[PDB]
Amino acid sequence: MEIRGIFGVKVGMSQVFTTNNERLPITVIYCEPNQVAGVKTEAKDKYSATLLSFDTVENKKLNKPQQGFFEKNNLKPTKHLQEIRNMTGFEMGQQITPQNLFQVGEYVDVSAISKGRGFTGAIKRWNFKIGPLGHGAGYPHRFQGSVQAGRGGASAQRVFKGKKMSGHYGHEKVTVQNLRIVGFDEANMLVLVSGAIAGPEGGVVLIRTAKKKPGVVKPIELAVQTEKA
Amino acid sequence: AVQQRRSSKHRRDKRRSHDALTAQALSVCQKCGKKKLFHRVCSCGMYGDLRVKKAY
Amino acid sequence: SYINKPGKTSAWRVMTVRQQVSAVLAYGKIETTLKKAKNTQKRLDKLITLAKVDNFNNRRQVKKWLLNTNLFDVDQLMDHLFSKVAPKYEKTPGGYSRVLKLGPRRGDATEMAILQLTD
Amino acid sequence: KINKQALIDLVEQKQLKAYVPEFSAGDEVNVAIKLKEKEKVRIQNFTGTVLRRRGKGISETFIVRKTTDGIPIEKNFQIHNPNISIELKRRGKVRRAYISYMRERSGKAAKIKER
Amino acid sequence: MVSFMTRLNVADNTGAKQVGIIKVLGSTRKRYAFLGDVVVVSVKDAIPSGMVKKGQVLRAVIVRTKKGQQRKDGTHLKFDDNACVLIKEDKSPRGTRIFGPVARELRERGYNKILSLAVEVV
RNA sequence: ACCUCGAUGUCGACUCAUCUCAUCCUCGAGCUGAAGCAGGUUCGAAGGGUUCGGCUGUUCGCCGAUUAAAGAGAUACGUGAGUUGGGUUCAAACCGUCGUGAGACAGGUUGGUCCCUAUCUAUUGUGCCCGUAGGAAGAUUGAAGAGUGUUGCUUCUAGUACGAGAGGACCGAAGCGAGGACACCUCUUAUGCUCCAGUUGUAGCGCCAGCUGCACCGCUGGGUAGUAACGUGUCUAUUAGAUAAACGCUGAAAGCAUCUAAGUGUGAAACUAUCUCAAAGAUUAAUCUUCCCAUUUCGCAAGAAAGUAAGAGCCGUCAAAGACGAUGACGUUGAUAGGUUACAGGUGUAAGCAUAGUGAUAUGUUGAGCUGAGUAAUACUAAUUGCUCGAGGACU
RNA sequence: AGCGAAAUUCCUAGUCGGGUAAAUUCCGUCCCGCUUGAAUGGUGUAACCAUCUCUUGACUGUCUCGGCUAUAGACUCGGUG
RNA sequence: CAAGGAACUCUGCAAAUUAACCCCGUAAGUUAGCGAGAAGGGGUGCUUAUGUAAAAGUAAGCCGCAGUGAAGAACGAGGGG
Repeated sequence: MEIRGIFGVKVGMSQVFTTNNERLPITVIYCEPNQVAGVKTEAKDKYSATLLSFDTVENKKLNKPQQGFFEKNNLKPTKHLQEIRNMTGFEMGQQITPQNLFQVGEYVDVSAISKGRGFTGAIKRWNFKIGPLGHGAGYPHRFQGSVQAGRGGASAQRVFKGKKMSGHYGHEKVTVQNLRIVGFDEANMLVLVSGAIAGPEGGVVLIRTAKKKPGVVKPIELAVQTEKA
Repeated sequence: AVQQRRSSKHRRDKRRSHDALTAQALSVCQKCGKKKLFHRVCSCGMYGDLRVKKAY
Repeated sequence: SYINKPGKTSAWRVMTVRQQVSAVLAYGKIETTLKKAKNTQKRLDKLITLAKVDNFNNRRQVKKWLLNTNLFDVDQLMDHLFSKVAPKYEKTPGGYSRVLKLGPRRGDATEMAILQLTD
Repeated sequence: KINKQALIDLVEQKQLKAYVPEFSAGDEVNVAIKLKEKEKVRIQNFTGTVLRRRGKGISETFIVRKTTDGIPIEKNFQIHNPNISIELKRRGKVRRAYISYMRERSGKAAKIKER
Repeated sequence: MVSFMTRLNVADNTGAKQVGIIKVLGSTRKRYAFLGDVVVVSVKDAIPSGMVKKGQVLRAVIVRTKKGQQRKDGTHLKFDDNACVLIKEDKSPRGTRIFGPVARELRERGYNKILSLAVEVV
């Protein structure tokens, strides 16, 4: 199962009605055909994958090493690059046409960086409870309190290892699976995908074949509003 | 919050070693030629030629 | 909390914005904090742009942002703005005023800046 | 590279309607809805006054309330929705785009209705 | 979401006035009160002319919720009142002349006994 | 009465759970006076779950309600450098009992003084400098880690079999469930106090009007971006391995039988991965790529001027980032932020004029007026013409 | 005399009726009154209580089910400490 | 803060509602004072004219979410000692 991949930026949240008396929020992801940075066939590389570059910037906004490798590899200066794994069928200078490599109904996975949240409380990302909201006693309403490990002569007289405490919360590249495909727009090279993507609107969105399913095409649910006067 | 002794001397300096003040990277002045500092006004007052700060 | 100084409030902030914009309209130079300069310049340039329509509707619209000073008052300030300040500013699409960053303040080491109005 | 954000509307050229009249939050309308149980399809002419008229192109939802057996039943519908027929009956005059005080209004106690 | 100890009137023509929840049927931390959900109720006020003892622990199905319910079709049916129907021993109601509308959210579960005689199904 | 009387706060309630299996179930299996369903004992066996009320100061204890399930033990009978204290280890007021009496009731109704500005180790994320060993910029990876390891109903298969019948399945497939995670807040909600609008008094803006202050911010209704949820989508699987309970195969000891003595397969909700994520200060610095470097002569050796050029940093704008650091883009050739205009979107016909109205006022001008964040042009303003570290294969 | 598990009952959560699906909380009910009980007075009483108990209509962040808007600390900066 | 309304516990403790004026109405018990402002209901904005010394008020009309319009106003009922 050669899992194909495509990059883009999520440039909108919408809602498109579907069949079975339900509506599904359908987001849009915009990108352009990228240029392959290289391929890896596992003999010494320890894995087989394909490094792809994207976010092409102008020449005067890039360092000498990377851009030099770009022109030596017949590539344009790009701002970012990443390796899509389990996929090596690339050829040199392949312009990425994702609407052909990906059909309209498979269940795919999407990787993205989340929205940063810095240093926040423990009720998020850990889902614990808080102190007394009311009832009129003292002034606590949200604290951790009990962090007991041992209180005695030799019970523990120490603390445990590993804390379920939020560090720099948010902005973590995570992959969520079971996202369906909705449609394509070849004019803008944009793809309409079921379900919103993580992080700020416009962040990196990687769409690949999922692992929960080998790719099951589902038909388009005809609910387009052609009802005019 | 409790302590059962006093602090040492070298570790105390190390804690105060992180208390170093900010540094200032100076810059040359083409408006007048005297000393100046980056992204700030000059000594004479000239700025983008526009002299704006009075010495007295 | 118990009775104490309420620190700084949005009403105080907008009143201070009005004070400085009226003062700079009166004279043409105000020293302040860079953050307050950025806060004030938006209303300042919006009002200057509004003054270029030259009608009594603008006279009514601008009245909620003018304060008096020792030299001039609200009426004198508004008349001067409509008579002489506005006709000069018809050749620039925004960016009417200029903020120049001075050194740190000598009381709390605060980044100071002087805001002036020059075409 | 560039995100014009006009693509938000350039993709909406599929889910649109032009039969919906432009009404307000104080007008009385009607809408026919199909009820298909694979045979003997019913038609419900849900009618009444609107309490909210607002939308952003795909957010064009509206709330309509009917009085049946004294019970006020209110239902919301998106403009871009299959199996509806928004037939306008009468337009009044309202000052806000979302009102909620008319649910206490009864006969001989409702507001004056514009012709 | 309605939690517990809530009082509501009757809709079907049974002959009761006020009823209150005595057991919410569901699961721990359900925290939801969607329509078509069976619940266990006790008639807080039953006039003697009715066929149900005042305080009789019986089974009800909620058809109106002042809290409301967000429809997933893209529409939204909202009730401004809480109402239910008393089901007699399988799914059928103890009332005959149904008064007031009934929602279609319970049609998916069947309940043709009530919906074959109700005023209207929404 | 061994150890603490120059203290080592003991019942709670609360959030958080952790450990064990001598387990309630989700597990698999053996056997059963197990016709079948429904069953019971035990075995391997802890990944996960094991509620909501009243009652007694009370986690003890009663039953109520369900679910497959409401299991037990240990953490100072867990946690007052985490909070009020309800009985109880401040007082008393009162009833009863008793003492000859000050008074005792470990009986009873009531009230009832919880302080700590975080030093060190673990610790949440980031940092000062340095190493990654000619310099610099990147790409990686997986020893070792974390989450995920939850789970019921209905329908079809199927009232089929069995059983005269009643009763009535074990397997599998689909939908619907519950809890939880992850994301977005396109829909809806609280909220969005220098936004708009209805809107009253008082006192200011020379007076009438139209503004202003206070009345929470005068109250009230909404609302740009945006926060969160009650807003809506997914998931708990499949597969390679392996023992475990049980069945074994050929098969001796014990000329057969016999899972065992060699291997063998069926093979547990469990285990390792497959799913997702960080990761080489991981000095086991692992692996690879790219860019840059070429001026004798001395000085404890290669600087006597070159002393990055590869770049990074000081500083400013930004920033959906965001205790300060912080990382990312821009640094004028710059759209990096702000502005002017336009747009999305929201508020809601602005003031005034005109008509009728003695006059509350109704209509036209007008879908007009307006706004802090969302979007587009635009160097209109600012980030300018600056400063610091920083090049030569030292060594195998 | 009066009242009786008491402003007081070891047996006791004694028992009965009801409110309560759930009620030693509330009331009345009987009584081997361990040790109730008339001048350390009783029974009941008309309003009221900066007393308590339970039921009731009304109000809910009281929890479900979390935060919101802004500051004040907090956090950097400078001065004292 | 939509919805539940005391389900959290000894847990109605800060928590909302009734408020100023005017018009009805008010139970039991009572020692005849009361209870009682019980409880429970309704109106307050502007203009015209009338009232008067004004005052509220009176009749007619007007609007919208309201009309002590902002800032100032009592929650109780029942049982027991």
